[PDB]
Amino acid sequence: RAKAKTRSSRAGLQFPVGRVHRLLRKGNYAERVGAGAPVYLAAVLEYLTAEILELAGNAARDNKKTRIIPRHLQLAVRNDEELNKLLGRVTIAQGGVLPNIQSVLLPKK
Amino acid sequence: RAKAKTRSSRAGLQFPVGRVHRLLRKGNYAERVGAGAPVYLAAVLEYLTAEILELAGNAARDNKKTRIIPRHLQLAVRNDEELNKLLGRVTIAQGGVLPNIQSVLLPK
Amino acid sequence: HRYRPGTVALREIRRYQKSTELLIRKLPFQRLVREIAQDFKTDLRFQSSAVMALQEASEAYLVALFEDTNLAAIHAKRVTIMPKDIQLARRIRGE
Amino acid sequence: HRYRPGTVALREIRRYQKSTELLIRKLPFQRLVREIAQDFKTDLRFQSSAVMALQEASEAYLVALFEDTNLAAIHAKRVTIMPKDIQLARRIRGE
Amino acid sequence: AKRHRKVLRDNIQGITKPAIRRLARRGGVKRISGLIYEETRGVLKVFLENVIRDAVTYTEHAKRKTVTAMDVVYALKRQGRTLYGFGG
Amino acid sequence: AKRHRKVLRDNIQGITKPAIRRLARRGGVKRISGLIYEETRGVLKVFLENVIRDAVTYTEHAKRKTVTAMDVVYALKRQGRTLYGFGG
Amino acid sequence: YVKWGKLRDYQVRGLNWLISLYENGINGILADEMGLGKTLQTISLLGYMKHYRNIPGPHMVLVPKSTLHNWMSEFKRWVPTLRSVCLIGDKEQRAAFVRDVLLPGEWDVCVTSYEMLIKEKSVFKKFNWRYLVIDEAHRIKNEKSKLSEIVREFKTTNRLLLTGTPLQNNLHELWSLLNFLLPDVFNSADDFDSWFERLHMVLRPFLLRRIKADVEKSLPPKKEVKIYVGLSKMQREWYTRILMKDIDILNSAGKMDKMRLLNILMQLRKCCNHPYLFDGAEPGPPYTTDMHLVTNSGKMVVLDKLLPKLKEQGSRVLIFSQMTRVLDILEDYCMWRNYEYCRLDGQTPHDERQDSINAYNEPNSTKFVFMLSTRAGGLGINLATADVVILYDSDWNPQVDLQAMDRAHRIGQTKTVRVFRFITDNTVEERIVERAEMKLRLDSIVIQQ
Amino acid sequence: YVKWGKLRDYQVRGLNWLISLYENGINGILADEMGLGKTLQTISLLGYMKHYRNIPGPHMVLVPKSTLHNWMSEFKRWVPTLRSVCLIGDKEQRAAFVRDVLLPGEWDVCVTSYEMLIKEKSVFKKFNWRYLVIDEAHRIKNEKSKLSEIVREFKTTNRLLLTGTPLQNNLHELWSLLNFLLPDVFNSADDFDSWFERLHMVLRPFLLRRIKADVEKSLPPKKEVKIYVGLSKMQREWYTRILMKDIDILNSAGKMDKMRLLNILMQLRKCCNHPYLFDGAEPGPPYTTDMHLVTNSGKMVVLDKLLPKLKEQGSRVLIFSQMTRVLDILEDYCMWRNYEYCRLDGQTPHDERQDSINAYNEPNSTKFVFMLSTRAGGLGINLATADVVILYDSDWNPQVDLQAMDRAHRIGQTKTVRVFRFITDNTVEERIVERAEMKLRLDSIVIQQ
Amino acid sequence: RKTRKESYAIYVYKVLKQVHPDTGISSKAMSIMNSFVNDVFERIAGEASRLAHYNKRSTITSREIQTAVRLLLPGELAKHAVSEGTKAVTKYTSAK
Amino acid sequence: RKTRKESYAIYVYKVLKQVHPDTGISSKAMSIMNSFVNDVFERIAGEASRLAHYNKRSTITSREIQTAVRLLLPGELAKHAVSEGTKAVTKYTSAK
DNA sequence: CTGGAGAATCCCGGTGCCGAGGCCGCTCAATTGGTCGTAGACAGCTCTAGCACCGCTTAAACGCACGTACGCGCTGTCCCCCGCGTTTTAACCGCCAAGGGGATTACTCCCTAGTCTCCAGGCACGTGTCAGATATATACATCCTGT
DNA sequence: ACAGGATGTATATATCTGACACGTGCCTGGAGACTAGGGAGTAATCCCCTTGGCGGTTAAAACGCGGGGGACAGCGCGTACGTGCGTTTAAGCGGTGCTAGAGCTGTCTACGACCAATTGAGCGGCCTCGGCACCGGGATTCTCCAG
Ligand SMILES: Nc1ncnc2c1ncn2[C@@H]1O[C@H](COP(=O)(O)OP(=O)(O)O)[C@@H](O)[C@H]1O
Ligand SMILES: Nc1ncnc2c1ncn2[C@@H]1O[C@H](COP(=O)(O)OP(=O)(O)O)[C@@H](O)[C@H]1O
Ligand SMILES: [Mg+2]
Ligand SMILES: [Mg+2]
Repeated sequence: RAKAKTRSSRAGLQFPVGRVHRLLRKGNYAERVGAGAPVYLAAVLEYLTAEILELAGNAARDNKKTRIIPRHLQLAVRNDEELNKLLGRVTIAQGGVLPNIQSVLLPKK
Repeated sequence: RAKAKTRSSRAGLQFPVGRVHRLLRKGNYAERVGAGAPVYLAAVLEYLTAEILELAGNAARDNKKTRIIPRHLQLAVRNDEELNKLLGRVTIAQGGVLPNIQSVLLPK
Repeated sequence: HRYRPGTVALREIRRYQKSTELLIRKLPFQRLVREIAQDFKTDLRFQSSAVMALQEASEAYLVALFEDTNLAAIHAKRVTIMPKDIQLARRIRGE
Repeated sequence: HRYRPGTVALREIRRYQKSTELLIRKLPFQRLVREIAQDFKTDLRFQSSAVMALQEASEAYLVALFEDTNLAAIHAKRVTIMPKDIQLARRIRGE
Repeated sequence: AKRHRKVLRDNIQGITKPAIRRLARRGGVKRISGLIYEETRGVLKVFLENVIRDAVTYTEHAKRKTVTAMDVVYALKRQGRTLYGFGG
Repeated sequence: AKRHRKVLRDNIQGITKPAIRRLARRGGVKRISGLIYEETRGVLKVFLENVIRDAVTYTEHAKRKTVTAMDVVYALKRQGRTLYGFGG
Repeated sequence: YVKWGKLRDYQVRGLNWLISLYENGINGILADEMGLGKTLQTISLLGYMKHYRNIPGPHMVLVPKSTLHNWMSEFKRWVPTLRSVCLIGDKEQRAAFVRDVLLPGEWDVCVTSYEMLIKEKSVFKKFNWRYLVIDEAHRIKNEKSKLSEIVREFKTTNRLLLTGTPLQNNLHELWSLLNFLLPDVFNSADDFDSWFERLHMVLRPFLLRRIKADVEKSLPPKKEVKIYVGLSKMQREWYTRILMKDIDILNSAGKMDKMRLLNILMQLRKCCNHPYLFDGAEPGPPYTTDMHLVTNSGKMVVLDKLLPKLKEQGSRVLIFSQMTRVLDILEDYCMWRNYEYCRLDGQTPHDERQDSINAYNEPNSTKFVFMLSTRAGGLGINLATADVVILYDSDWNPQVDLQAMDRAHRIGQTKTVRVFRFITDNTVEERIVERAEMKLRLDSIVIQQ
Repeated sequence: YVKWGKLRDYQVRGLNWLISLYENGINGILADEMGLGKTLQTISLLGYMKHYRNIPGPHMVLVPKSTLHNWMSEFKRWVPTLRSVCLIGDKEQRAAFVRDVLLPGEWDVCVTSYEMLIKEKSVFKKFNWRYLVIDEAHRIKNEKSKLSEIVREFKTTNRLLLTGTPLQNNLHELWSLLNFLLPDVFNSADDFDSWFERLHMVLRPFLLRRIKADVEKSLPPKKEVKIYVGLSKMQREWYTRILMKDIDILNSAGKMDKMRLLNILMQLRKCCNHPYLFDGAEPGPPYTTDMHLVTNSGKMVVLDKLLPKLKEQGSRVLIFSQMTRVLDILEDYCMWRNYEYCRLDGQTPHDERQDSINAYNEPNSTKFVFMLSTRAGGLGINLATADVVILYDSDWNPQVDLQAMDRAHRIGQTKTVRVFRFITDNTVEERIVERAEMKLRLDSIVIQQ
Repeated sequence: RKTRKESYAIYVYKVLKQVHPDTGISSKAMSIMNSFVNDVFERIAGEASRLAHYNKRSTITSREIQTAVRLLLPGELAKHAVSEGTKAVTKYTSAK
Repeated sequence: RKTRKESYAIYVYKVLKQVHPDTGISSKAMSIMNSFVNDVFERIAGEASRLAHYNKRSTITSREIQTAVRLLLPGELAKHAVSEGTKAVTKYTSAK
């Protein structure tokens, strides 16, 4: 038989097409799963992964750190108007609160 | 072949055990489904049905009308704390708002 | 003769809180639904009950928002609803 | 030297907002968690990570409720939060 | 001119003031400020946009040109706005 | 008496006033009335009751005596309180 | 008994046939060609049933709203011994008339519109009626209509239909009339199917028809002219953009957005009549300018043939249209020309309608043009004074048009009536005229008895 | 060089053996039986390394907190030519001492507690040390403990362990000490396994032990008495309800609710000692005291044997317990009796601890009872004055108890020491004493060299 | 030709008669009861499905439905319901 | 030990190094990232499954996953996610 | 304070009607009975991690007292709601006419699941080393007072 | 108005520690490559139901504007909340020992899915006398105002 190539390599993706297909087949979604369904889904999960890590890496850099930590991730999600709508009902652990103090509360001048 | 006896008669129920089993088997809920599962679920669906229609019937007689209509169902669910907790995110069509004014707004 | 300011407002609250009719007029809402839609796709036809399902859901949403809005004005020690009371209710709800 | 009322508090709003730490002491919370659970079933054990998931979820819930409480206070033209502002926030959220 | 006797309003204006006042009265509102009519129209339009966009996504997926009652009921259900009475 | 030197509070009291003030400071509250401290305890206790009752229902179903981190994460998810970080 | 004038021999024979239906105990249809005085044949029958059979009992007549003042006038003129009363007006007026005139029972004929019957159905079902006359009976051709249902619940010794277009679109529509007259004979449309070369066999017992070409040799026959017209350059532009469905047009900016076309056929039909019907099409928001109206419509370019007609003796004219906006633009054209004119429509009040008809018909009247909508103005009203008819539009149903032409061609018309029909040449107006002619073939204008 | 008194012949031989370890370049363990004056053998070694090898370089000693003032006193007494310094106190005091005394380098021995080392680890790693002496070396038996890790990061020419209980529970807990001394010899516990009838072969090169029964024939041997006791009726009630797990008990109403029992063995152990340890168990919220308390604990009923002892000459006594609350109830009993007493515990401040020991040991001292917690009071402190030891509780580790008994049986004890151990008869206290004895068998108190 | 549409209406009618013998019901109130039964069926079946995945079992059984009912229903409704279902399984297994 | 535990961690790290070559990531942050991928997967597959059922189909295809993405994501993310999915399926089909 | 007038729903009795319950016929999914093979019960074993106690350190919380910013009751203020009537326009309902497109069934043939077999990605494992931590130091911010 | 005094905050530099980061060895899900038989797609048919728009008739929207309700700013008053002191407290971190009970492997047998065959509950169709919408008669009884 010919030497193996991963289906992710054929699609041009870093996430796993094979694992995703198995997850879908064994999750009781439909009695059949198509061949392109796992490739389309792996592309979308990798795209959404890259969108968060780009903003998180900028937040780490502005904070002068070489390492992304849970606070940097919160700052990224909550300052982006689409990610904060996608993730409006999730709690991130060790994720702080964006800084905001209402105006009435501040000293007079 | 012996005379057939529908599974709802064997369990002493009015709702359909056989239909519930098909719906579960073909609905992608699990690889397999046991024979006691449709009997338990049919009993719960009939109890919850009788719980509503009892209070709906009383709201119809309070209005002096012989037929239950969609408003009577709203007055029942909203006036019971547990049915209002079960159905708290539901809109019912042709359902009015329970009568109510905040006492701040009433005349002196 | 003349009733006093706010007396007929109470009769109207009671009358509309007894009935289950739709309050917005049907033909003007059907034209609103169709215009919004022509931006999402063109040449859509519509079932007659699909417009009634949209109207029932729309009037149920507005009535419930006006209840949350009224609580906010009573909290601020007033009886008249203001635009900031709709904005507070939506914000606290998470809309 | 005494700072004026209100200036130390603003300094604090700034510190705690920057940090990401848990604010409730951990032994005290674990005892409450264990007492609440005795009512439902008796003699339960608890993974060390399970009580930390409860504490993270609890402190996230209270911080978010204190934001809605402060907007309901400022709407009534006050800077002091009060028990009635907590109750309006919990009512408009539907809980 | 007989030809120009009639003039047309925008379709948002079809939701009249007499009607907004009645939906407030079912909600138990006694007195209403004159700026609320503009505010209420803006709020309904945002509600209709979000429900209709999804009801049309379902219709396109089924390859149909007609929006059905079920397309509206599934869109409301997916947003937490469950509706009884129109089937499903 | 050496034997009675110590006295015990209720476990709700362990959530101290200093502990509540910091939470309100993270939430951006500048000034707090004094009756807010007993109100907050009542509110947390109702939150913990609803999450724990379900986390124990899951544990009983699995026939285990230990509450796990996953039992807590599934209970929060079912109530719309999704938590990241503890697995799942 | 009949006072004012003498019936013609065919009206005498028609009366004797109606009497023979009564004595045989049958109901029937009187369907002489339009313009043949069906109204008097009916008024004379009621006089007979009182003077000779001693039946002064209640009788009912149903009519279109635009003919209520004619019927009443004719009762007053030919047979003054009948006690005719008329129901019409606002809720208070109907309540007052019911209370103070109808229920007293001091009358023998009651005249009403189809709307007044649907409103007062619960009052009129109290009485037991001796005759029920419906006029323009084609209105009840669909048995599922409300009127058809309501009309079958009445207690009536006798029934009668008057119509000059007894056939309309199909054999079921005609069965629907027979099922009002003799429901126990024509038990079903599935039984009328099969009964049906079976020409006049079923019809002769219950139908009578005569044609003007046989019974009034003195009346001049009609002349019919099709005028084919090209589109204007603007109409050619819109007609192509409408087909592409890229009309665009938005008055509130939005780069013109798009206009919705779920029915393109009606948009194409509008365009043929005038481009200004569309939004933002008339050049210049000020409007005011006028000679541009005549140019941007191929039909209006030809319509300046009105200037020849006015100079060519009093060839006074009737103009029929199916769209109300078109009467608007024609009215602005006549006002801008300073012509003398009348207009009847569906929105006109009752009192005004008959005044207009009277003013146009006077022996010394100066009005040149009458504008009529085709559905309200096309039925019943008589206008023998005008010599010319213009059909600006064309209807899917051929019979609607025929009636409109006959508003002028009727007893008392001294002169040949010319009919002009406008058709835009390479458009959907061809297919509409072809379809209407396909329906004429199956009717064939049967002369009958 | 040694000034105030003379080393006994075994102390001389021990010094010569420590010198022979140094000259052979090895580290080793000195593990004479408790009460054999181990402290002076160590102080004499350091005097040698300065006076004869000319090494005044820094040396370190690690000790339990309760013995820091003894070690210092002995340095000052026997060998005044050493310059000993001691680290202890609050953050400011440690910073001041580090800055103003340690870093100057005007000293040759540094004495510290295990907590003071864990706090100041980054300061002490600066210096290069000539000797590292650990005392009660059993403290480092678990190699994963933070002290055991910290202690292996130091630069040290020589290492030394002092302990009289070299074996504790298993062969791995002894390997963990050998791996501090010669990590390059005992490379692994899997290599010590198998090396192991291999009795004294591995040990003799690096260990020396002598027993009081061989080297001090003049010291009177110990007498050991078990006293088995029954439960009170109240203890029998609680011990049965605890097993059923229906303790109930809730001070805030709630019909007594339920007390949680995830570990029942500790609840049973508490009960045996006293019922009042439990909540709501004392009769009467006012409290009252009096013999009602004494009558409810089978151990306390017997403990009135203290009255015979006090009358029977000065049989001054030490009482050891494992629970802090039990010293509370014993202290209320002694206060209510008006007895003269001392108490040491883990809560006590440092200064107070040595004052108490001194006051109890004075030649004219009047204190009858010393109460000692078994963890803090059971190690190092010397109390030769008392003739009697009471073990109220029993520990899972047999060696912990042995040390506590030896607080009294030591050089300078003129009289036979009696040891009384209380055991509740039909309870889990039987199993605890049986397992502790199962562990003694494998140790066997080997005499060794 | 015209295909059949299933509903709960004939069971809803038979249960009403048992509760209030003389009362009737309109066609719109029937559409709402048919919607209610389907909503509650889908809620119970969705929770019963997950609980099995969490515990790695492939079969839905009466025990997973019992836990699903205790998670979804309010407190008192849950108690009575649980009794009704365990009663029905006890009667059914006596007669299978 | 004696039991493996699958996670997305290596895939999250391979993408991290394409986006930011210099940075690293903590274990706490990587555990949150694994939770994000699991949550999003379960959302998209739940809508796809329902869509098939409503339309009476036995298979989940890429056309159902495209529509699920359009129902779930906010507008700017939806248009980009659909572009990334359609690029991958075209490239995959050229090699298949 | 309160009698009186006069607009508000409110019962009452007649009148008609197409909604709801009945039945018919006959359709097509439930049940009987047999069979197959593998989910899950269960016993046993091992050994991780959850529970108590105490020892010791010192951040933390406790209560005390001090004094001021801001909680909230009255008043005056004068704008913009509520209510009436009027005139006015457009919604509702009935009417006919056409033909878009939901729906059915039928046909054919691409798609995916199944099986077995196979060998390389991914799992946990153990170790060196560098981002991170924090210690001391100071330089520059911003607050507060009094004059 | 704004000078120094005082305070917390910023960041400079140093050394330090423990989570990350590499690669190792290992083993079990992914990938090859055929057969299987259904779902799926596409043709074509039929005839339900949606889009216009006139005609007619009422009702509901619109306009205008008299007049008194509530919204809102300001003042003064007074006690409840911020602040900082010293004090006492228990949380935290470490350490000991024990054993509950999560976890795994290997085994055995009740259960459910499947098939084919037979038959009755449930479907739609066609039906009709009775629930209750509607109109027009009088009943209190809401509210308001000038005695
Ligand atoms: N016998 C007659 N004598 C005089 N005038 C007549 C006679 N018959 C009919 N007319 C006139 O002819 C006109 C057309 O009659 P009409 O009743 O409108 O016929 P139809 O109703 O059949 O069209 C009427 O206005 C009437 O005045
Ligand atoms: N050579 C000696 N001369 C006098 N007393 C001694 C001598 N050696 C030891 N002691 C006594 O031993 C007692 C404590 O012994 P200690 O050094 O604590 O033994 P260990 O250190 O083995 O427990 C002291 O009170 C001391 O008086
Ligand atoms: Mg006529
Ligand atoms: Mg010693």
